Amino acid sequence: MERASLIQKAKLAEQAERYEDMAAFMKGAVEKGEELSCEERNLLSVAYKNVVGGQRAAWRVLSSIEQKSNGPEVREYREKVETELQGVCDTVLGLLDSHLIKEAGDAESRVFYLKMKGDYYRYLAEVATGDDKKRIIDSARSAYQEAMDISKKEMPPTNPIRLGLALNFSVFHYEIANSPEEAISLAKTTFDEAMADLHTLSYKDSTLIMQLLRDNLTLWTAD
Amino acid sequence: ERASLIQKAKLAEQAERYEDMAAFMKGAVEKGEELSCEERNLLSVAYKNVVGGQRAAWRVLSSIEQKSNESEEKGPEVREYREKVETELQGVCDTVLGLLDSHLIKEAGDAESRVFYLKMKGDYYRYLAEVATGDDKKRIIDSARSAYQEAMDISKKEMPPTNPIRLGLALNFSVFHYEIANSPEEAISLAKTTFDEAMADLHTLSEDSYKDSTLIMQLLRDNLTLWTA
Repeated sequence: MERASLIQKAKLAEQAERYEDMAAFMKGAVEKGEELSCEERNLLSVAYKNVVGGQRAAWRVLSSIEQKSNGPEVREYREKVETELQGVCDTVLGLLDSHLIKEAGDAESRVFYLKMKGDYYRYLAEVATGDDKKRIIDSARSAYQEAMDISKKEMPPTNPIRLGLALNFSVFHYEIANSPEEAISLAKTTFDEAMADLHTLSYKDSTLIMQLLRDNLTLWTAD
Repeated sequence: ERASLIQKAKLAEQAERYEDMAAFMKGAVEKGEELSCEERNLLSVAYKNVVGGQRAAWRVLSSIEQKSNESEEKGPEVREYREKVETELQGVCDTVLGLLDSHLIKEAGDAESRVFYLKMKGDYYRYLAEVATGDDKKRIIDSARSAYQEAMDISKKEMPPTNPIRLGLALNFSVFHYEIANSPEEAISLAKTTFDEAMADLHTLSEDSYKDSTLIMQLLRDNLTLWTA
């Protein structure tokens, strides 16, 4: 297909909740070498976000049913799923590295993709062992921090993508870097700063995200 | 080791990996040894899900594509993707129908299993019908009907009217009558008849039996109500 038939099919796949098909088309569209529009950028994220999501919950369940045990079929199936999963993260990371991350000028685009690279290194960190864990945590952090730097420098505290970044970086703090106080701090600040500037917005976008921030706040700053 | 396959199928269930689960179960069954009651369900559940979500995709695309009746026309894209999903669904169904023919359907032994697998054959033809152009469609609808009818005959003779398998069969068969076969009277008659004969025998069922029978009965009466309004 040409670059436009992939992109509407991906949109059809989305409607159909055929999320791996969606990812397949989105990967193909990106490999036609041309910059992604803003909504196309969101199709790519949604595609892989959903594929990996199912793999992560599968892995989470299989790991639960393993740490107790305390036969081999469990470890094996966990390993099959880990491998599929990493397979998928490596594929997004390769796609980010080779076509997306900086054939860019926009503060938004550079931040979107870096947020994504933070995200998919983070998924890999959850599954990692212990140097190539330390190593991918480091990478995720670097990806997120650099997106954080740019977005502070160049975007408003209500920008939906900047909020998504803070949201996720604060989840990384809490869940990956065992840094609860950094996570609660980052979530609080981000909420408060976005709240302060809400009146200026055409914004259910920012608002939706603000809620997930608070939700996390509630869960974390709590017994 | 089928022991391993069955094990990973149960693992795949918990983790909601239904392709996998259905693959483990396709394996197990291909070892040639019969399938216990629980393993019957793992097979059923595994494929129920792969198909069901494939059905859902197809319905979404069939709807988009079926209008497209002229804000249009991103036409080529839509039709081809529906057809891709189609062949894919059709392959799963055939795989299930294959398993049934090439291993699972038998003369033997147990009556609950024979009815179960012939009920499954009918369900999976039925899924194929929902998607079919025909005749070839009047053709697959027949095959659904024949399978269901072979299960019906067996359960009527070899099972009591309250049986959860016999009831689920009657239930599905009656839905197939109304939804697919354009035989709403057959559907109603069968659903009422099934429900009443269960009801009249419910009294002879021990404490630890009826919650299952009665739950399907509630689904039979529901449909009856809906098919009268």
